Amino acid sequence: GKTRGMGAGRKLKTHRRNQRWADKAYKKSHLGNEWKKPFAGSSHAKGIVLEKIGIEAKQPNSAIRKCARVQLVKNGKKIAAFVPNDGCLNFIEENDEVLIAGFGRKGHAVGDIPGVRFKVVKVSGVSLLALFKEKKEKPR
Amino acid sequence: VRVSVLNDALKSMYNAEKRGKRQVMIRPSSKVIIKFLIVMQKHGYIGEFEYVDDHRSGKIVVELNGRLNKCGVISPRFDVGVKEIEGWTARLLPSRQFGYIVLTTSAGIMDHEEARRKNVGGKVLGFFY
Amino acid sequence: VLQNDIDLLNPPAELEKLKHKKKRLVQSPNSFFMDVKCQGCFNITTVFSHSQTVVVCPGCQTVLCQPTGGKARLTEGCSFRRK
Amino acid sequence: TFKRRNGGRNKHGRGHVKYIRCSNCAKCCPKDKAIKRFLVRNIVEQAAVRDVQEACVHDGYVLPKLYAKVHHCVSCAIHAHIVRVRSRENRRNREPPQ
Amino acid sequence: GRMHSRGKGISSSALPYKRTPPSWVKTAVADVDELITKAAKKGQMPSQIGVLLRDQHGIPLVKSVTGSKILRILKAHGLAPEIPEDLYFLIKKAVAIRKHLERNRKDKDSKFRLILVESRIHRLARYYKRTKKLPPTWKYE
RNA sequence: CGCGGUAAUUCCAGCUCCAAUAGCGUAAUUUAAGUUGUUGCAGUUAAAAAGCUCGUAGUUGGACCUUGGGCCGCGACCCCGUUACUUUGAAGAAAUUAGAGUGCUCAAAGCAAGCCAUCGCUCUGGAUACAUUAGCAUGGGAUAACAUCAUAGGAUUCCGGUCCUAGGGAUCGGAGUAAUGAUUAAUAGGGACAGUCGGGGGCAUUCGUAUUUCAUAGUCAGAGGUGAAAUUCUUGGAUUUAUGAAAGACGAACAACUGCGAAAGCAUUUGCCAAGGAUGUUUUCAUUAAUCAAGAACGAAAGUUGGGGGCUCGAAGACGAUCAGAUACCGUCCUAGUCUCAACCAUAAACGAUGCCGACCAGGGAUCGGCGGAUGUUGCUUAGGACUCCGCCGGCACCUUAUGAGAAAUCAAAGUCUUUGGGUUCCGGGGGGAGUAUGGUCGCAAGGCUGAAACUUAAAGGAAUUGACGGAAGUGGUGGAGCGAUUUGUCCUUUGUACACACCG
RNA sequence: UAGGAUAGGGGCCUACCAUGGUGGUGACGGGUGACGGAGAAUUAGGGUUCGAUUCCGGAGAGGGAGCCUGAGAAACGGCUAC
Ligand SMILES: [K+]
Ligand SMILES: [K+]
Ligand SMILES: [K+]
Ligand SMILES: [K+]
Ligand SMILES: [K+]
Ligand SMILES: [K+]
Ligand SMILES: [K+]
Ligand SMILES: [Mg+2]
Ligand SMILES: [Mg+2]
Ligand SMILES: [Mg+2]
Ligand SMILES: [Mg+2]
Ligand SMILES: [Mg+2]
Ligand SMILES: [Mg+2]
Ligand SMILES: [Mg+2]
Ligand SMILES: [Mg+2]
Ligand SMILES: [Mg+2]
Ligand SMILES: [Mg+2]
Ligand SMILES: [Mg+2]
Ligand SMILES: [Mg+2]
Ligand SMILES: [Mg+2]
Ligand SMILES: [Mg+2]
Ligand SMILES: [Mg+2]
Ligand SMILES: [Mg+2]
Ligand SMILES: [Mg+2]
Ligand SMILES: [Mg+2]
Ligand SMILES: [Mg+2]
Ligand SMILES: [Mg+2]
Ligand SMILES: [Mg+2]
Ligand SMILES: [Mg+2]
Ligand SMILES: [Mg+2]
Ligand SMILES: [Mg+2]
Ligand SMILES: [Zn+2]
Repeated sequence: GKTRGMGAGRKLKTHRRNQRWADKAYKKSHLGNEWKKPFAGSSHAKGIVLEKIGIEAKQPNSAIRKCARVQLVKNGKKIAAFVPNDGCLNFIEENDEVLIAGFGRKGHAVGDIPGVRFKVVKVSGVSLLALFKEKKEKPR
Repeated sequence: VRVSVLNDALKSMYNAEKRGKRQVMIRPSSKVIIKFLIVMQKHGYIGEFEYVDDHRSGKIVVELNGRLNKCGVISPRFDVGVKEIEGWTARLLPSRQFGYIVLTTSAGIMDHEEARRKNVGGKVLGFFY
Repeated sequence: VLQNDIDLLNPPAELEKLKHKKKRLVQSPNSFFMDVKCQGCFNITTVFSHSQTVVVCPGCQTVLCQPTGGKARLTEGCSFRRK
Repeated sequence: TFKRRNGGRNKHGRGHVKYIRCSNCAKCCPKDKAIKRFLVRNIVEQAAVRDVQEACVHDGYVLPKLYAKVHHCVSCAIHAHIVRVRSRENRRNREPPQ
Repeated sequence: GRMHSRGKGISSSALPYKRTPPSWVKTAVADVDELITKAAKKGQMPSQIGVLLRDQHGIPLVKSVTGSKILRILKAHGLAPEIPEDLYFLIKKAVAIRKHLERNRKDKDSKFRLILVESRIHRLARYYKRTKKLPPTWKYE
């Protein structure tokens, strides 16, 4: 059983403190390892397109996901960022500013794309959605 | 060891009532158990009970009338002010219409409604309904 | 039997004798003291039924009782009466 | 899933039980778990009985028997058909052969 | 439950409800008291004194007749033991086991039982020091 | 989760429809999460009870002491120990929050305002509640904690002594007084005693056949081993037979749904030594107790260091087979080891995969230990033993049953749980990485204890059902059972399964 | 203990003396992407997380240090030095 005594407040508090480290979410929050991530705790980061690459999907699916290799500016960390919206790889060029965001699963890989948790959202200051919908044009 | 004689008394009574027994023997006896039993009898949840003197910790033989759904103790005996009686009754009682929380107060051992009537707080012994 | 068929306050006295000494309504010992009458000499010399000591007649005669696991064994050729 | 309440042996209120050696394969099996049979046979096959009872100098001579308590591991007892796999309900029956 | 074993025995004596002497008891109170004093004078402990008064005399229970307990009576007349009797017996058991182990080194079972006996000695000595029936600096070695 | 391989409800578009709407989409934290659990989770098999016991701190601790009664009248009446807790009061800034009033046109707000119109008035309003803990004060004393708790050596009158001071005060004694002052003995615990019981332990001692070796004697061509062989031994007598001796292990049968032990474990005799449970008790103490961080004791087997021993068996090794291969399974010879002493090691599926203490709640028949009662027969020496029967306590267990619980298997505890709280220790939080790295500590070493992260992944896992497979054995209805898939009916079946594309797995 | 110093208590400092003081009720150390609080978000209840920012308190004026004036500053929209 568990301790129930009126004078056992310290026992209960210390036990809860020690057991909270078993929870994955608690330990992810309070370990400090999220500051060693490429984004270092920020929702978005900017980076330089180093080279356009195509990485194969998982086993059941057969596709080339056509991501981008991005070197961040805040820390110089190289990441792979997915480019959604069919045809948007042609808006991506080497040595071009891009705003990266998370792939929506908090550093966990998403879908059939292995090892990618980052998507390109903005290129050269123009959103990829605007370029897909032809609402704006990429500056020369 | 026997830590709470009240818990053994109430749990034996609960088991006997569930079993359909019309008499339950309580050992040991104590003033708190006789005081809890008097509250129970006053609200009509038990019948006659008899203290048997054996020149030791006594015995109580209680008549059961089938009106008990559950009786139990709260351990620890948490401090309950008059204002926290509402929260305790919501936690432990089936409805705001029936059921009783038994408190030990400096004014005596009493049900929560009687504790409200004299505005006296204390510690929770248990409950029955 | 079924306890609904009995009264826990007035148990049948026949079945109370067979209960363990501590499991009765009011616990009582099943031992007793006895006026042991020897063969010829008076020497009443009350003995505990469950005596753990070898009781000897006052005139340093033969032993009168023998300790056992339970009730003491009176020596051969001795009577007794409960007290 | 626990197949048997006794765990395939006979061990209550004790720790270690000395093992025996299987009569067939010399396997180490606990004495309480091994299948044990007391075989009381005759030194003379039912057939040779008459021929032997005939070639006897002493007219009154009961033919001596053989008494042997045979120990078997589970694998050899099943292979030799000393015990056979039983249905779930019938396993709880410990009665000797009817 | 046994303090140092899993045994759950309930064998014990059951004092009668009647706390007054039976009518067949006729020994005067001073008589039983001076009998207790002689008994302690040879060296008997209160348990043995009670046993002898029970099986060799017409005294079922001392408390019923006199109104006091044997140890209290002995303390009144200044014959109570220095070390309390239960602690005395536990220390006797401990020294017996220690002698046996001084002869028998391989007896690991007896070593385990000695550890248990000394644990009982420390418990009872702590209680007696708290109740001031032992010297405040009384020590067992 | 999935979609896309030519008929795409899922991509690119058009049309149409849907949600929200001047907004809506996308990329830490709360909720969801009873997936951190105090309320309120788990730990037999899903993750999880330390191998076992002792033990300090901590946590938790049996019952008992002023009650009744009536009267007046819900108060009252009558017959110089603390603390927690509770009650009331004072405080606890404002803003924020809750909330009274008030038609900023509403509202979010604001703290304004309103009045037939007024040289003014409504003293206009600008409330109130909340505010842990700690502090201060008031009443209460049930519950509980701590401190005491038979030199009470209690106190009170009279008679004294000494000192100080306008008779009084302080101090030390004698003599008088009172119900002289101690709860009971827990189906709590410790201790004592008694007759027992046990394969509990240590030491010494005895015995037993087998096996190996040796000695003697007989005999002569095989023996050994396997599915079959071969390695191997053998006319210098193998194997076999008889006798005798020595050595080292091993304690069959009896032997159990039996016993003892904290666990590990413990089975030849006798003797000694200390220890232990249960039972019995009108013996004793009187709460001395439960569980436990720290700290200890023991702890199978293997393993390590050294001595002895070294029968048998036997890792490694060698060889012989089998084999497609065979570093294995099978066979032969064997090293370390297996045995013992001293010192280490501290790990097991160390399992009941179920920590310990306590209470309650079904029935039944066996069995072991003790005790009580009743028996009528003993190759018996009146008791007593041996049987028989009836009880009580304690123990290992077993059978049936659900009124219970459970995911079920199943469990009489794994029950008395959303009607959730007896006490306490350890311990789990999807699957891997991982009991890995590193640090520390212990160990001669082997290793033990403590013990991550990065990263990766959508399951892994449990129980049960149907089918299929096995180099395993020999179709509705209605009703009933099951939470259910299902099943019964239908009497290939049973069984195992990690397969279900179903073993061509 | 005695001084000195300060607006004043105080090992605040000095001289002498003693050996103390804290700690599993966690001292000491380390981390904090830590100023504290009033409060904020979410909340059946219990709770979880946040609290740089307008109110209160504290601290700093590139980093240290030292001062003058003044009732009040170790001031920085004052001075002196590194
Ligand atoms: K078996
Ligand atoms: K006893
Ligand atoms: K029994
Ligand atoms: K049907
Ligand atoms: K000063
Ligand atoms: K000083
Ligand atoms: K000035
Ligand atoms: Mg074992
Ligand atoms: Mg479309
Ligand atoms: Mg869970
Ligand atoms: Mg498993
Ligand atoms: Mg498991
Ligand atoms: Mg109590
Ligand atoms: Mg282990
Ligand atoms: Mg385990
Ligand atoms: Mg265990
Ligand atoms: Mg619960
Ligand atoms: Mg996990
Ligand atoms: Mg049906
Ligand atoms: Mg299986
Ligand atoms: Mg000074
Ligand atoms: Mg900071
Ligand atoms: Mg702030
Ligand atoms: Mg900052
Ligand atoms: Mg600002
Ligand atoms: Mg400020
Ligand atoms: Mg400043
Ligand atoms: Mg700056
Ligand atoms: Mg400055
Ligand atoms: Mg400036
Ligand atoms: Mg300024
Ligand atoms: Zn076999």
